[PDB]
Amino acid sequence: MKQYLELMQKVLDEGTQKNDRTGTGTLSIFGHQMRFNLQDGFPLVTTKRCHLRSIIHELLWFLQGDTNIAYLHENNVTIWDEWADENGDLGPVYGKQWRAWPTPDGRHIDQITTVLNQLKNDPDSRRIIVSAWNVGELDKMALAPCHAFFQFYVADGKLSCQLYQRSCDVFLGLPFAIASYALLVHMMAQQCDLEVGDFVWTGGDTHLYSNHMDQTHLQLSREPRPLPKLIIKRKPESIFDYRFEDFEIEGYDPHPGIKAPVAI
Amino acid sequence: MKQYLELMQKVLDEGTQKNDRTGTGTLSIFGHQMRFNLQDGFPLVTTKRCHLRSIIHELLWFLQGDTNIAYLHENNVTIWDEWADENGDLGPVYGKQWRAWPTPDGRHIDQITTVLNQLKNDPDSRRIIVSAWNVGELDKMALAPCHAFFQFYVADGKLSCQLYQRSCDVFLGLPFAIASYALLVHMMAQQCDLEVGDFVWTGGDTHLYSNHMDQTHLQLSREPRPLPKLIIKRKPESIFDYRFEDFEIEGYDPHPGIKAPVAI
Repeated sequence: MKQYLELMQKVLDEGTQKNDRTGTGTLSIFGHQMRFNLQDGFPLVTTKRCHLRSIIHELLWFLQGDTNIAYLHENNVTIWDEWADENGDLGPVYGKQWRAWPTPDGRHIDQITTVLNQLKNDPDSRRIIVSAWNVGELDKMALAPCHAFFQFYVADGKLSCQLYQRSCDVFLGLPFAIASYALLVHMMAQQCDLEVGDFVWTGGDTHLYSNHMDQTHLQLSREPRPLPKLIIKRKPESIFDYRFEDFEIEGYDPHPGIKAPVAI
Repeated sequence: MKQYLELMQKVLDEGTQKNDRTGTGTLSIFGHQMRFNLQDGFPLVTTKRCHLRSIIHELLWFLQGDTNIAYLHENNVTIWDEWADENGDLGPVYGKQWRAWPTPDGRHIDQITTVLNQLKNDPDSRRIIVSAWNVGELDKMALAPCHAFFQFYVADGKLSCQLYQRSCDVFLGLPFAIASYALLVHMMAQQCDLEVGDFVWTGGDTHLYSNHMDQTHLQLSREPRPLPKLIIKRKPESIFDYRFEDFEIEGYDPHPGIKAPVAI
């Protein structure tokens, strides 16, 4: 993608040296915003081949309020194994906070149902937010939420969504964050009979790890290909009723995969 | 200011018509980011005269964990009177959430002390956030937080801060939001022996109320004046020990005040 390759160059040209939590160096810029009109095509990176199946299985896990690695494992998805303990528990991360924010008075708040109720009944709200940054439970979480917070917006039957991402690995982590949330705008939109608007990504500490320089330099050598088209085959009874088989990406012809290694 | 007048023009040229909660019309854009290098001068609007004393008395009230209008009233500040009930209670708004986020297990978390401890002891953290968007207490708040969330960042001894503002009235409310947080970056910085970096403002629903058109058009007629300089006379024992008398703005020569009326 263009907005994305523009950011990569930016972290290289403008980024300061800064360190990882007692680890690797980074080139760090703070605060950046990109916009994706989702009507122009689905924002899956074409400059390295990304695989959507992990993304999908992860989102449907989140919407189930699920926080144990069992679902992912039953479908060979291994992207949260690192964080899990022996029992597969990740603590009260995303899925638990999206579907059951614990109140001090004993309730569990379903932020995803609230959000659909708002988009359906009060589409002009400025409060259509869902949040994962619960300060009360940050000590129990496997890691603190990267995609801390997001907000929905409705103007002219188009639904947009802004995500704030407190920490971003531009190389590995950002193609995945964009495809995951952009998918959710499409599912949300379908459920509310709204057209898709814009995905706006806003980040805090946006970085490139020092040992991904070669791989970035290679990705910047590639001209972006046309964005693919996301088709959803079925209209489920609700947002908690979508299946992996429901989505297909048409016309995705990326350049090859690039791997990027991490220190331990 | 320039970044600001650029936004005003933008909401006028690009904004869609949208409505207020059962009220006035707005010209609405979604998602915008401006940057202020605080080393270049304090970001107080020079195109309409803004008065800093309300701003200051409000910030020091927030840092006391205080949520009742009594402090403000003892100093003639009347900007939260609208929202207060008979007893002067505003509910668990900003001050209560900054200094005593209630956990489900009975604790009250001081996000402002956490943040100083992080800037002092782990300045390279990507988690230096304080948040007012507690989902559990949104039903009790006089209104839901506009300045929902903010994050601190440290690179080269410069402290920066990004604020996310979910809803923005560009004319009335935005000069005040910038001066209030920018002041806090300076106090924070002083407490941690750090230089001031950048204030990055990010907004969600950014708007101009329909009946402020004349007044916007007048503000856009003015060339911006040089930014003033904020001097803090004293170095308190802690962030909860600053006084109104501690600040002075040097060299502020604004154009005249513009009033902007609101419907009820």
